[PDB]
This record gives sequence, structure tokens and C-alpha cells, in this order.
Amino acid sequence: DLCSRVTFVNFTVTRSSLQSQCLNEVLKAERPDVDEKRSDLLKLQGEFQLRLRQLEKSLLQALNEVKGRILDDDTIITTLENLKREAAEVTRKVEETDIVMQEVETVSQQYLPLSTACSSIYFTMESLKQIHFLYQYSLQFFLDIYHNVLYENPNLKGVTDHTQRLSIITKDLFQVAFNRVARGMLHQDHITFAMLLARIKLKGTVGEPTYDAEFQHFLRGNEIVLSAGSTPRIQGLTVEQAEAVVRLSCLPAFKDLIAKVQADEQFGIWLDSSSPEQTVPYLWSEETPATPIGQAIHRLLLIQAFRPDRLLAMAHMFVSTNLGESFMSIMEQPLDLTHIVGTEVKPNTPVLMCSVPGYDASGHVEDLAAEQNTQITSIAIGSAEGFNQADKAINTAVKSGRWVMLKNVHLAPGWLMQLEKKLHSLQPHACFRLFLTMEINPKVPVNLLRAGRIFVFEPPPGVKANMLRTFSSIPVSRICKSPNERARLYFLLAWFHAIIQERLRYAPLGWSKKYEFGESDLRSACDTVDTWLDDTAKGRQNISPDKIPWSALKTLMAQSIYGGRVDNEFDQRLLNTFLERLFTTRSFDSEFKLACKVDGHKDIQMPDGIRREEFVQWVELLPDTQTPSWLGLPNNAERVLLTTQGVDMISKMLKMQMLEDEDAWMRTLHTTASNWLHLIPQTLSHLKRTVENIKDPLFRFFEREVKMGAKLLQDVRQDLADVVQVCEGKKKQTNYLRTLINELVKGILPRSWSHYTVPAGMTVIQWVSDFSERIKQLQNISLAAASGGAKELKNIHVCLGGLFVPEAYITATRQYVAQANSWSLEELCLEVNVTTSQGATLDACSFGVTGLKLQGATCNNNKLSLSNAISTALPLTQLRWVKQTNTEKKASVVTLPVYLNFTRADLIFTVDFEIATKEDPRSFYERGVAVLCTE
Amino acid sequence: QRSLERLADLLGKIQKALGEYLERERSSFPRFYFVGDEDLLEIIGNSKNVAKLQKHFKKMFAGVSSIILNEDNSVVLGISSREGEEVMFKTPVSITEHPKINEWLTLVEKEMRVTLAKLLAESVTEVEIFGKATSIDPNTYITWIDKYQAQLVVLSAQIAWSENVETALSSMGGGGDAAPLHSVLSNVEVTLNVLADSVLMEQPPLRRRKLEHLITELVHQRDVTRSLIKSKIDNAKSFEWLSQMRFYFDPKQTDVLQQLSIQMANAKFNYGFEYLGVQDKLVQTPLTDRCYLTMTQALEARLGGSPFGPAGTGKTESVKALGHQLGRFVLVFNCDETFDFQAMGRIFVGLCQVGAWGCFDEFNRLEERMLSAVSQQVQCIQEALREHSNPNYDKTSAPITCELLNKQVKVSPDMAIFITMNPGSNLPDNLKKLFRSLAMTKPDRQLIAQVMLYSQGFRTAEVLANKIVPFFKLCDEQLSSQSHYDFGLRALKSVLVSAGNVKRERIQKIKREKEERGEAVDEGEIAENLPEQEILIQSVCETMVPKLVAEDIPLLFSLLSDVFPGVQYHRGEMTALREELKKVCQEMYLTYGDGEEVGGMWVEKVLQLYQITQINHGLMMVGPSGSGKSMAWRVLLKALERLEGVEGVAHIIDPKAISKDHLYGTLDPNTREWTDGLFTHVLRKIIDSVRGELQKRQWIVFDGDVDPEWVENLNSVLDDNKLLTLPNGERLSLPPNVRIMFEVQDLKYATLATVSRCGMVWFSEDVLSTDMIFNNFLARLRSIPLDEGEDEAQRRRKGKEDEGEEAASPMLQIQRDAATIMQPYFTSNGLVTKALEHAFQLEHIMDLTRLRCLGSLFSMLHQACRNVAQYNANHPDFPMQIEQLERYIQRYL
Ligand SMILES: Nc1ncnc2c1ncn2[C@@H]1O[C@H](COP(=O)(O)OP(=O)(O)OP(=O)(O)O)[C@@H](O)[C@H]1O
Ligand SMILES: Nc1ncnc2c1ncn2[C@@H]1O[C@H](COP(=O)(O)OP(=O)(O)O)[C@@H](O)[C@H]1O
Ligand SMILES: [Mg+2]
Repeated sequence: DLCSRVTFVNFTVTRSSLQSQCLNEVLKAERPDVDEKRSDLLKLQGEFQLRLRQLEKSLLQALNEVKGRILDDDTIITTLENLKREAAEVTRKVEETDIVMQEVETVSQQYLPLSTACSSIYFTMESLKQIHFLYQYSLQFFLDIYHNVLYENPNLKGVTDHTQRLSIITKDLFQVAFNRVARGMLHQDHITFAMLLARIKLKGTVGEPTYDAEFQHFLRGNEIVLSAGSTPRIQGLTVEQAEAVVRLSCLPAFKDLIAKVQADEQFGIWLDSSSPEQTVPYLWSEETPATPIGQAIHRLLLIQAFRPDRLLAMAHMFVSTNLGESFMSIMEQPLDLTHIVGTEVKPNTPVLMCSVPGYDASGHVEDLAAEQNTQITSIAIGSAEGFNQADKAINTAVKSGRWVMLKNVHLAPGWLMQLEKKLHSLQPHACFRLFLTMEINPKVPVNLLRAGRIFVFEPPPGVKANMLRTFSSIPVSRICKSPNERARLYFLLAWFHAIIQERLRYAPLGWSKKYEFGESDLRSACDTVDTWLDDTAKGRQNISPDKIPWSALKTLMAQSIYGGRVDNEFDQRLLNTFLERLFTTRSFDSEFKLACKVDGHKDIQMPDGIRREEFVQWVELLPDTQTPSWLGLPNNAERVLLTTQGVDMISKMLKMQMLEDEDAWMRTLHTTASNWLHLIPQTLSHLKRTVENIKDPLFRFFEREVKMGAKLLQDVRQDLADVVQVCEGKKKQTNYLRTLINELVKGILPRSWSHYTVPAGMTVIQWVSDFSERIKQLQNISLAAASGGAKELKNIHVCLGGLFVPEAYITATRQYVAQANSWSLEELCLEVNVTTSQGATLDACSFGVTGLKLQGATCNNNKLSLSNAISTALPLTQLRWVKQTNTEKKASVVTLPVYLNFTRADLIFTVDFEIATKEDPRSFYERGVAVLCTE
Repeated sequence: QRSLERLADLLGKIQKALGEYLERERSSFPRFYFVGDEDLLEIIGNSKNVAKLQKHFKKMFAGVSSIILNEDNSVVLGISSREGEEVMFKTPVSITEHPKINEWLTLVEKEMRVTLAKLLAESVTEVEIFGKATSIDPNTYITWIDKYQAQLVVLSAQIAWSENVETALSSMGGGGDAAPLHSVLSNVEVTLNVLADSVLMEQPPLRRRKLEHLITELVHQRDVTRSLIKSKIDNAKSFEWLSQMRFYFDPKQTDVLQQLSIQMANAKFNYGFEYLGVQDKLVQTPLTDRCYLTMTQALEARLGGSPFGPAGTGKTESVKALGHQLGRFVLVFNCDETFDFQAMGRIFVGLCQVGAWGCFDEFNRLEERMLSAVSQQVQCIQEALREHSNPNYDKTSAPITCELLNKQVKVSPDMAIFITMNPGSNLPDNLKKLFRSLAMTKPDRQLIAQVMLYSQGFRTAEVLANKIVPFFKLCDEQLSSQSHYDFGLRALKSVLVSAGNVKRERIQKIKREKEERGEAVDEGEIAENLPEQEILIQSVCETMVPKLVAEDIPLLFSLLSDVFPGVQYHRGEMTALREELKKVCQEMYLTYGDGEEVGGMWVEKVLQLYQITQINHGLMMVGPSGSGKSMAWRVLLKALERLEGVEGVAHIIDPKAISKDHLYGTLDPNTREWTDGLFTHVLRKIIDSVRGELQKRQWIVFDGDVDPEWVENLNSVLDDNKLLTLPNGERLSLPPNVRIMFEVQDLKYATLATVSRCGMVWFSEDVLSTDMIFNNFLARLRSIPLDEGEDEAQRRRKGKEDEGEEAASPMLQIQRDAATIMQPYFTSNGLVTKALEHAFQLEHIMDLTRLRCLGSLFSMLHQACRNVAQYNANHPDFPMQIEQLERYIQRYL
């Protein structure tokens, strides 16, 4: 009804609308001669005719009232000549309704790719919301960028050629857009935005091909599935690289890659090189000498296939060779806030700035105000009196031209909403800037993010920077207070805090989860050390290193300060080993090694000074190089983090391709539904229940699991049938059906399908693949059990990864052997025996387990050793339940957690392994050795 | 205008003056913001009759249920606990002498503090006397235990152990001679042996509670001493000993408040002497020791506490236990659709005024607006707390205050605030910088079971606990979980308590048997030769098998055999009750069995129901429609009446057919009078006992589905108090003859809090067989005529054989012939059973029900024999021929 009773007007923005807007703006702005010629084209109409008829009306008004005086001074003939000239002029304009139109059409055709690039850049900027909730950019923001480029360009000075002006304005537009967007953007996404801008400019430029197939493979090369057993073995490279080559071989220019890499001899020194992106070899097949951009794309595909940890570096290189080597150089520099706040900030737009939790940005603006000699008032937003103080401060400063601090405004989204509503309808002073500081939270209003000049402040990484920040935050007098060993204890605590806080960055290897080891924990640890040192010293100037309460500090920092948030026993054990290694009397010796096996050969010797200034000097003299061996992590942790960032960037830019490119979803849904119904299995068979098989624990677990799994399979098959019925159009949908269809289209995992344990943030394609693997395993075990009975079920090898609750599987086998040997469950203990042999003889108490993986170590003859491999594929693992005898704990025994997946969020059971060499169990815990049921 | 404005100002000023007087009273005694002002005003108005005030004393104090009155209720005699434990003032204070409520209440509180401090000094003196001796007299031990209240006894034991080990440490002093440590450990071991021998005999319930508390404390003390001896600690300032909670008693202090100081790790706490009645003592596992250390450090740093983790791990219970060990009154704030924003401000003002610990149980369940509001409130009061933490502010003159209800409120540093969270989420972002966090990921159920089972009096506890804890974990893993199942730590504690009670009953039975025959009675001799595994298994069976689905009983028994090998349970035989039940079943036209027969499942189910109604005073029945729960209830009542000679009276009440207000009584807003509800009126009737119903037994069924909206009145009946709280304020008790019941189809909409207060019996739908219902229908056909109406229903009170009524009407003969001819079609594999089984596969317009189909069939066969009767009435010449009856009944069937 409301549709029918009103008429609709759409002042909406789109490709064609913004294209015409940018074309009109650029023609009105930059080109003067055809600017005047095209304004004269708008003057082809009757503006002069209206002026002449107004003059004629005035003359007619001055015509009737006459008594013989119209022959006054022969001045009317001048107006007659003027009107005849105007009539001839508009007649000539009418006659020239084709030549001038053709000229302005050619001139506008000279400026078509520029406006296409403008439209593409603005649409990417609008599509930036889906990457992260913080990225909210507006049409007014893009027009501010465009006006700043077109009008206030310092490059355009002294240039008169129109082609040179076009090239300068295009380069400046791209650079200024990237700078302004990336200033308010996290560091992990600068490369993503630069890659999008490089793609936009590559599409908009002439003389270069599309590389559409190359881009499609670069984005969704992992979406295609390879047949099992179809990957051959190639020397000089690993299994995963072999399937990467197999996936890459589908391209027409990459057919002979296997032959080339087999015939290549110098491949090892490049594959093991530190920077393969500098000396990437020649492997792409071509018929003509390719462009630098084309060879950059080909080598980028090669790097992504071969060494994914260098994907970030090679994407940086491609952006450099596509848009300029100095394109990203602005971001690798300190912020020039002065120019931004003085020029590019509108008086009614508040300077919005954001930070990660635990980090502030008020000091930057305090320094800016100090160097700009402008008075600014600090107001803390935490209560109603704070609200009133903010109100009075802003209504004073809007007239007085001052600056207003509004600290931690993320706690009041309603106040932020009404404050933005106030800011929409005021007239500000020429020097009034409102600085809003808050942490990155999703509760900040989206329209407030849209209507603000956003900024992102992050703490730089590196242990040197972390300890410098810690020593700057800690006042000098607190460390300077007696006794003199307090400085050494504070240095130890700061090193430990930096070690754990930057061990967070390498999750899940550094910790099982990302705890919040922020500034409050640091303050609590400092207060604990202060109190215990005061109690021990009792005002003495010097105390012995042995009399320090090492046990008190270790236990308190392990259980109360840092161990309070630690919900994992193994992370608690790692914290315990850190504290035992660091907080001890041996630390005060001159020969104490603060980090052993750094870079494999050297050690970070602990500074011998007894002063805060000496410790700060040692921190400032720390080498800028840093490896995970500084933290205790293995040296492959940086490569793992880099390839995680690479796949994250690939996924983020794939979100851009499926949303910004819409020239639909039903057509792809047909193929996806048919393919899923293809590779998903047909049906499963239940196991027959007998009075003798009722005592089988795996039969009981099979009954429960296969009841709920037959429910899940019938739901999945029926929902896929419903999806393809909607695809063919003869079936409608309910709310549940349309939400499921939308989730399947967007790739979000169906919640009703997902009620068993799966890794977080995982894709429906991988869910279909590993769920079909689980169903295949279930079909195999059902067929074997039905064919043979329950006697061979003890000897059947079961993979822990394919089981739904392998914890229940462990309980099932322990109660099975307990029932077999008529023993209490407490009188049973687990012993692990990794066997490299295939199908070894199994005892009555031995079981078969496959699919296990070992992280950060290697297993040889049931004895572990430190290894530099990321993950080792364990062979058939044996689970033996021996009686729990009164056996003492060996000095070379280690308990390893067995997490189900790589996220290490769930725990199943623990194993007991020996040590081959005399490697420290503390070193094993520091490296973070764990067992994974599936990779 | 002026006349109305004068009244507008005057009435508001009078209300403000009354509020100012109330606030002056709350300033004279800080405990006063806790009670609502609308109730405090009527408290003031009824200061002479404090019978109504007795209900508000539960909110006034921690565990003081009521205050003892004189014969003329003008001088207070003392205070009673929730069960009735009393403490005596040295010089009782007269309410007549000081009529001001604030004055006499603060006199009561101060004199309570000083008198419990004095008796605590006497307690620690006599416990020092006990502990200085190598052997202790059990009679003197029990005399002291009954002489002094439970919390004071536990605290005296803690102080004595702490001073013993402290003197041991100061006596070695670096000498390295472990003789005093070994003597302290031997003393604790000897006392443990003596008290374990003592708890085996029959004791009063309060004595039993004290003995459980002292074993729970003493096992922890012994374990701490053993760990310290293993660690070889030679100095009293080592952190291995400093991490344990030391109790420092100073009798030389003139002020009683600063007499007791409790220090763990670094903080120097002070005991706030308050009466707690009888509480629950938690076992000091290493997890709770770590929790105590972390919360003590947090309170020393004047931050907050927030133990996050899964529910049912002991977060709010650990906070409550720490508050009990510190003596502070503890409030637990429910955070599930019971939010009262106006009250919480006054509660926070009272906390700032006196000092009390408030724990927000499951803070993750609130919605955004109240989360933000109470987050702002706790933020401002936490910053007020932290205004005391900074050293740059002086402490000799420190009026630490908070802006509470727009008023400057005095704040004392004694209070504490805790906010329990349940991830799976995190704290609100405006509180993370002020509140510490704890990982309550896993309790030490093995040690909990070991200590509780040892306090029950068991000779061996370690193997039984290390079996029963993985037994419950395995049961939770392998059992198909439903809504009413519970295998948590509370279930473990209840199972172990039931096991201890069963063991004590076995001791009493064997002692009585050996006294009846000729031997020598020796309690320890009876004690050592009993299977504790069999006792525990029997307890598990008797408290869990009734609560279990018929699918899950052999799985539970198989798990029992897997965890406890080589031992099986033989069910006790109840011949007298079985025979009386069979006679009542035959009288009331049912089917009986003796196990694994037709009706055997029903018979063992109702025997289990008798076991549950003997163990507990409140139980439920959670069968589906078609499970026989009410009929089993009635049969048990009528059998028990005939067996015991005690009249059984039933009160069947539909809870949701009538309104909750009409069930629990309706209060009168004006011209105050009490209109009795249904259940409350029945309970008042039996309490009055005009017709002598206290000698007889009464059972009350709430025949209908249970909701949390109407069982909140029955929680105070189903708890251990058995005290029905009413808005009238008068206290109604539950005499032991009353056994409240519940008749529910399912508990899909019932709270686990109401679940935990009752036992349950699951009458599976495969209990009443089709043969069973056919037997009932045929018996009713052969016995009950269809034409006598309700006039002869009262005539049934003659002899049950009904002699001379065989030839009462030909209708009885006709329907007896009908039952005889329909007998062959009502067999186990008969036509009716087969047709019902086949129509189970079909679908109908409504949900098919076995008793619905059977009842319709029985009603139409009743009409068929009525049609035969009408045909005979219209044909007086010739009767109904036999073959014609055959054809008609077969065709009608
Ligand atoms: N022992 C028995 N032998 C034969 N029939 C029985 C027996 N016990 C009960 N019945 C029959 O089962 C019917 C239903 O049992 P009951 O009256 O106890 O109700 P219920 O099935 O528990 O119903 P609700 O869910 O309404 O409480 C009774 O009306 C009676 O005819
Ligand atoms: N140390 C302990 N000793 C005995 N029982 C305990 C102990 N810790 C927890 N429990 C039991 O565990 C249950 C936990 O309940 P509660 O703490 O109220 O809820 P939540 O754990 O969700 O905070 C309680 O019923 C309590 O009886
Ligand atoms: Mg019933």
C-alpha cells in the first residue's frame, strides 16, 4: 500500500551514475579549452534567446509609451545589430549541432578509462565492509579523495600537456586513495587493498591482457578436488607441493611444469632459499615475450604453488612492479598526522581513531596538540558526569575552535549514536576537531564509522619494541627504588612478559588459545614482585641472590597473575617451565643464557649490568633480527604464520571477487548441488543387534553414532534434494529452506548440519570432503563388522580422526579390555607404541589406530627427538592397556596432549613417550610438541 | 491551587521524613538496607509482635531462621538456625529497655559477636587441652562437640592445627629435626582414627553433621602436613608452607573483632564474626586451594574476582565457602529472569555499609540493558573499593565513599564482589581491567568422593572413590541423556550420603540381630567385616535405578560390573509388603507379579517407589500417559494402610487446573486477611489435626505437569527444612506422616533445582502390557455391574466378597458370559493385540494412544452387553440364546 500511494525517487549510486558523475567532474575541472567548449555546448540552448526575449519585452514595454522620441541618439540600432548577431550566432550553433558534439564525444572518449577506474575504486572501497566491520567508507569520503586529487595536486604544477595531466591525475588518484584508505586500516590488509587497486588499474589500462583465468586460479585454485591416488611422486619436493603442482597443471601455460622441475638441477637451492621471490626461475610456457605484469602474475602463481609462506612478499613485489616501487613506502613510515588534521579533516567530521585492546592512541594526539600549540581538554567517557562534561566541552569548543578528547567511547553505543546525530546538524568552527579514541569493537555504530575520518593504531612487533614499551610504561623511580636487584628482577619480568605476549602471535603453536595477557597482568606481576621484594629486603640496600623469594614469585605468577586465565593444563605446564627456567637464583650469574639455541648456533647472553639504564641500553642495543627461536618456538613458526596470513589474504580477496563482480547464484547452485550429491556417498547400513553383540562397546558407540549419523545423512540428502528442487523451480521454500540455501551459497557452514565437532571457521567444501571420508570409514567398519562378527572388531584398525568422539572410543577400548580381563577400570593405564610396520601382530590388549600426526618432533623406535619439520605423519599407532603397576616416573618421559584438529581447542587423551637423546623435556614443552588426530 | 500545593508538599515531606528516619536507622545499624523498605515499615509498625518479623529475619541474617523469644516476647533469648541450633547471650538484652529497633538489633549483633568470641576462646582452650595429650577420651570429645556449634568447632580445630604446626616450625627453626612435625601428623592421624570409630555408631543428626565437618577438615590438615613433611620445610617463612591458610588466634586482644586473623600467602584478613547456623563444608582440594589463593591475592590487591568455566564445577560454592571461612554474610544473586534493578542498588548500599560478599551466579544470562546498568554499578563500587588500595591516600582519616542512589555512602574495606561467568561469553569490556579471572575447568571429584566417603565412616575409601568417580563419568558418557538425568558432583554427593546411611542402617540391623540372639556386641567388629563395595552398589541401585529408563538399566548394571568386578548386588526381599500389595491388587482388580512376570516390572517399580518414599519425603513419577503411576501410588497407600494399621488418606490436587493463587492462598491488599489455598489449607488441616490425623498418614499428589512458575512455593517444603513459607508469615512444618508427591507426564519444562529436591521413578511405557490392561478390563467386567449407578458405590463398604449379590441382576451374568467369550481374543498374540500392533504402523488424524483405543473398545463392548440387556428386556418370553450371543459378540468385537 505504501508503495502504491507514493512515487519513488532513487538518488542511488551505481556504476553508470558514478561514471557520469566522475566524467562531468573531470571535464569541468581539468581540461580548460574543451571545458569552455562543452560549457558552450550547454550554451547551444536558448539562454541567449531568453536574454534577448527579455530585452525585447523591455523594449516593447518602452515602445507603447512614446510621443515622438524614439529617434533619440541612434542607439537602438546598436541593440538591433546585437540581436541580429545573437540570432546568427544561435543559428550557427544549431548548424554546429554535429561537429562540436563529435569533438566533445572524442574528448570524453579520451577520459573513459579514468572514470571506469574511479567507479571501480569506489565500489571496492564500498565492498571493504565485508573484510572487517571497521572498514566503513562513504561516497563523501571518495569525493573528498577525488576533489583532493583533481584540485590540490602538487604534481600538476608546471604541466600543460593533457595526456601528461591524465597520467599524473590517474597515478595521484590511485596513490592518494590507497594512502587514505590504508591509514585507517589494519596492517594485515594493506596488501589486500593494494592488490585490489593493482587489479583495478590492470583492468583499466590498455595494452595488457585480462589474465582472467590466471586470476581465477590464483583465487580459487584450492576449490577444485583431485582424485585419490592421482598424484604421482616427484623428487626434490614434498607431498603437499606435489598436489600443489597437480592442481597448478590444469593451466594451458603450465602443462610442462612437471617435466621442467624434473629436468631442473638447481631447484633445491632455490626451494630452500630464504628469499625465493628475488630469484624465482623461468618456468612459464609462452609464445611471445610477456609483459612485466604478465610475468609477475605467472611468477606469483608459481610462488603461491611452491612456497606459500612467501606469498605476502611476492604480492608486495607484484604491487611494486604494477603500481610503483614507492606505492607502499608511505605506510612503512611514521604517521604525518599534522598534514591530515590540518588539511584533509572536515570541521564537522570527527577524527576517529581505533586501536587493538591494551594499546592507547591519546599520546599521538597529545604530541600533535603540543606541537600545534592548540588547547585541548581531556574528558573520560565512563559515567553520566562524563557525558555532561563531554556535552559542555563540545558546545564550548564548537564556538571556541578547540579540540575535544573523548576517551574510550566504545562503552556507550547509544551515546555514540546520539552524538553522531548531533554532529549531523551543527555549524562547526574552522579549527574544531573532535578526537574520538576507542578500541576495535563491533558495538561501535556503523554510521559513525561511515561518517568519520578513521584511523588504525597498532603496536609494532618485536621483543625489543615490546620491552621498550614495557620500560617506558614503567616509571623510572619504581625500578630505581632499593634494593639494587629489583632492576634485575624487573628486567627478567619484562623479558618474560614480552616472551609470552609475542608468543601469542604464533597461535595455536605458541598457546592453545589467545589469552588476554595485557597491561593489567603486567601491573599485577610488578606489584607482586614489589611486595615480595619489600617483605624480603625490609629496606636493605642489597640482598643476596639466594635470599630472593623465587618460589613465591614462581608460584604466584604461575597460579594467580598469569595462570588465572589459563584453562589448559598443558599451557599451565608451559607457563611453569618458563617460570622455572627464568625465575631462579642461577639467573643472577654473569653466564646465564636468557635464550638458548637462538638461530641454532648462538645464545642471547643476559646483560651483566645492575642498573635500569644499563638494561635499557642493552634492550636498545638488541639486534633487529628476530626468529621464533628467541621465543623458544621452532624456526618454522614464522613460515607457518606467513602462510596462514597468505591463505587469509587469498580468502579475503576471494570475498571481494564474489561480491564486487556481479554482472546468477542459482546457476552456480545447480552445479554445486549436483557435484555435492555426486561425491557424497549413497547410503549407510546399520549393524544388527544381537544378545551377544550387546556387550560390544564399539557396537554401542556405533548404535548411538550411526543413529544420529543416519539422521544427519537423511537430513543432508533430503536438504540437497530440496535445494535442487528449488533449483528446478517446482518446489517453494520456507524460512529454514531459504536460510540454508543462502548459507550454502555464501559458503557459511549450516548450523543444523553442524552439531558434531568441527574446526572453527571452516568451509562447506571441506566439510563435504571430510564428512564423506567419515561416512566411507563408517561404511567400511559396518561392512567388516557385519561380515565377521565382533571377534575381529578388536583387531580392526580405527582412525581417531574419522571418529566423531574418539574420547568415547578410548573409553570404549579401555572398558573392552577391562571386561576381557575382569579388572577394575582404575587398575588400567595406557601405553603407546608407534609401529612403522604395516599390519603387525596385535596382542589381546593391543588396538589399532591410524591417522595420528606429531607436531614439532619426530618419533623413532618409540623415542622422540627434536625435529625442524612442521608435522610428521605418524605410522600405525598401537594402544596397549597394561595394568597400572607402581612404576616410578622416568627422567625421559613426556606427556603429550592429543588434540582432535589443528586448532587445539578440544582435548582427547594424553600419551607417554620416551626421549632418544638427552633433549630437555622443558625444551619439548617450549617447542610445543603436540599430537593431532587429523591435520 | 495553594490548598492543593500545600498538601502536595506536606505529604511528600512526610514520606521523605519517614524515609529519613529509616535511613537514620540503617545508619545506626547497616544491616537494614538488605530488607525491603516496604517490609521494614510494617516491621516498625509491628515492633510488638515480631512473629511477622520472623519471616524477614532470614533475609536479615545469613542462616538465622528465627530469633528466640521470651514468654512475653519482650526480651530476646537467642537465635535459632534453619534446623534450630541456638547460641546464648551472656547478658540478654531487653527490647523493652531499648524500644528502638536499630538499637536492640545492634545490641543483639554486638553481643552475639562477643559471646561467640568468648565461647570460641573456651573452645580453643579445651581443644588445646585435647591435642596436647597423645590419646583423647571419646566421651569428652563428643561432649565438647555437642557443647559447641558446628562452625565454631571446625574453626577451633583449624586454629589448634595451625598453632600446633606453627609451634613445630618455630621449635625446629632450622635444626632439621622433624620430631614436632611427626608428632603433629601422628596426633591428627590418631584423632582421625578416633572420630572414624565414633561416626560408625548412631548419633543425632547435628552430631553427625559436625562429625562429617571435622573429618572433612582433618583429612585436609593431615594431607597438608604429609605434603609439608615430604617437602622438608624447615622455616616458617618458606612459601611451600606460606601458600596454605594459617589461622592466627590472639586472645590477648581487648577487642573481640581483631582477635582472629586469617592469613593465606600475603593478605592479612580479619574474621567477621557472624552466626552461620550450619553450612556445607567443601573439601579443600588442590583446585579449591588454588582458588582460595587467587581470591585472597585479588582481595589483597583490592581487585575483583571472576571464576569462569562450565557450570557445576563449584564456582559460587567456592566463593560462598571462602566467605564462610572469612565469616562474611554471603548473598548469591540468581541471574535467570529474576532481575530486580531497584533492589540491587539498596543491596549494594548495604554491602558498602556493613561488608558482605555477593556472587553473580551465571552473569552471562542477562540481556544488554541490565548488563550495562549493573556493569556501571559494579564499576563505580569497584572504583570506590580501589580508592582504598592506593598508598598515596592516607588511611587514618579515609572517608572512602561511593555515589550510590545519588547519596554519599560510607564504604568499609571488608566487603568483596565476585562475578561468576560461564564461557561456552567473556567479561564486559568495561570490567576486564578490574576483575581477576579463574579457570574452573575441572573439579577434583576423586578427592571429593574420597573425603566424603571417608567422612561417612568407611574403613576403605580410596579404591571405592577411584572407582565411583570414573563410574559416573562413564555413565554420563554411555547413557542416553534425557532432561531429568543428572550425574554431576551434587549427584555424586547424594549417592555417597545415601551409601553412608545404608551402611549405618546395616550396622544397626546386624547389631540388633546379634543382640536378639546370643553373642557379644562389638561395633568395630561388626564394622570391619562388611563389603563396602556391596553397600555402595546397593546405594547406587536404590537411588538411581528407579530414576532410570528401562533401556538404560542393564547398561548401568553392565557399567557397574565393569567398574566393580567380582561383586554383585542381591535385592532385599519384602515379603510382608509384597503379600499386602498382592492382596490389595486382587481387591482393586489389577494384575500382580513377582519379578520378570506379567506385572513383575510394575511390582518392582512400586517397590522401588516404596524405597524412595522411605529414603526421602518427596518423590515424583515421570511415566508417560499409560504408565500406571497414580494407580501404583494408590495401591501402595492401601497396602501400607492394611499392613501397618495406620489409615491412609489421599489428597489428589490438580495444580494447573486451579490457579496458583487459589492453590497457595491469596493475600488481601486491603483489610488484611488470609484466604487459604487448596494445598496450604490441606496442610493447615493436618497440622491442626482436629480429627486426629497426626496419628494417620497423608499423601498428597499434584496430579499435573510441573512448571517453575508454581514450584517456588514447594521448594521450601522439598528442601531439608520442610517448612512451608507463606506470605502470611506464619510457619507451617511438615510432620513425618506427610509425603508430598508429583504425577507428571514429563519434565520438559521443569527446573533442575526442583529436580534435585526429589527422587524420581520412571514408569516406562513397557510396564503395563496389553495383557495387563485386558486383565483389568475383564476383571471389571466380571465384577462391576453396569446398571447400579453411584448409589451402590457407597454400598461397596460392606464385605468385599459381596455375598448374596450373585443373583442381583441378569446383567452380571450376561457380562460374565461376554467376558468368557471375549477371553480367547484378548491373549498375548490375539486378534486385538495383532490389530493394535499393525495399526501402530498407520497414521491417524490424532496421535494414537494404546489406552485410548483400548478404552474406546471397552466402552463399546459395555454398550454391546447393554444392548443384549435391552434385547432381553424387550423379549421377556425367551432369553438371549447362546449361539445368537456368540455370533453377536464376535461380530461386535
Ligand atoms: N496393575 C495394573 N493392571 C492392569 N491395569 C492397570 C494396572 N495399573 C493401572 N492399570 C490401568 O491403567 C490405567 C492408567 O493408569 P493410571 O490410572 O495410573 O494412569 P496413568 O497412565 O499414570 O495416567 P496419567 O498420565 O494421566 O497420570 C488405569 O486406568 C487402569 O485401568
Ligand atoms: N569442593 C567441593 N566439595 C564438595 N562439593 C562441591 C565442591 N565444589 C563443588 N561442589 C558441588 O558442585 C556443585 C556446584 O554448584 P554451584 O557452584 O552452585 O554452581 P556452579 O558450579 O555453576 O557455580 C554444588 O552443588 C556443590 O555441592
Ligand atoms: Mg494417573
